[PDB]
Amino acid sequence: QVQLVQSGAEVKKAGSSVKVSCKASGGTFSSHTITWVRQAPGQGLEWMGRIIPILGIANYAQKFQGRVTITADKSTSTAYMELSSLRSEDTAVYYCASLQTVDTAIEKYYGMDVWGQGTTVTVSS
Amino acid sequence: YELTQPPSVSVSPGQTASITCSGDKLGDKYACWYQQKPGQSPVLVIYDNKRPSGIPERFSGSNSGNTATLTISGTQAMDEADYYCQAWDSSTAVFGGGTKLTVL
Amino acid sequence: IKVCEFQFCNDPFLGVYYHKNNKSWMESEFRVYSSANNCTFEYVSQPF
Repeated sequence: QVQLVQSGAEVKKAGSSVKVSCKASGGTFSSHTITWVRQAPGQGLEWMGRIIPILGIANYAQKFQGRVTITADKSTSTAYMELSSLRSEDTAVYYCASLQTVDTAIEKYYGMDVWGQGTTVTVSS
Repeated sequence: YELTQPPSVSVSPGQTASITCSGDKLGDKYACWYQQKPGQSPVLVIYDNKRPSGIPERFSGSNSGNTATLTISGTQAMDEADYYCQAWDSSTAVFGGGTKLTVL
Repeated sequence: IKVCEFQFCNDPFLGVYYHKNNKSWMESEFRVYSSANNCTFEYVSQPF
């Protein structure tokens, strides 16, 4: 079992580094590949990439090439990434989900079993 | 690789609703349909039209040569949600525009 | 082959998928343990 609870909404100025993270607090941090997907109003869902904790291999999305630095450490039992060069149009709600597997080619034999409540981000300028 | 679907769909309650998620060579690609309700996080409902347990037996469908279809049975008022069809193609996930279900 | 010190659960097993029923890729998931500490010996060869 896993909850993937995370922090609430945050307020920050435009052009500043954005740091977000999801913490499980339930099942083992490893053994479940963690994925992040962006939800925006009237724009569908956006996929940025995925990071496998135990394997340590991170995959990037075509649109998010070089604008995200995803890292995950088993000792801290927390996954986080660094985001910069974010514009107002890029503002949306970010979600985190698991996959139950830690293999690159097995991910297609699974789905987003659990999601997060969604951490909306507001940009002030 | 590119997904295009109608912006919205409307159907009377209690009727069979058919939703088409057209794409480019999506046969034998493990398309997955998700459900997101207003005010609730997205949930997993399909993973070949296969439904996780604990979910009422209302969602079903089939995967044709180049099209994926979802059939809804026993539609109720609480079915208001947006359906997103995605697949793991080229070691990447692509999310469609999604369809909003309207019930009179 | 791994003569290595780690703990085994009450029911180790493996998860297998057939790649769209193609029966070609034949991937597996290593749901057998959760550690590899003090790992001593390893060996690889043609599958038995």
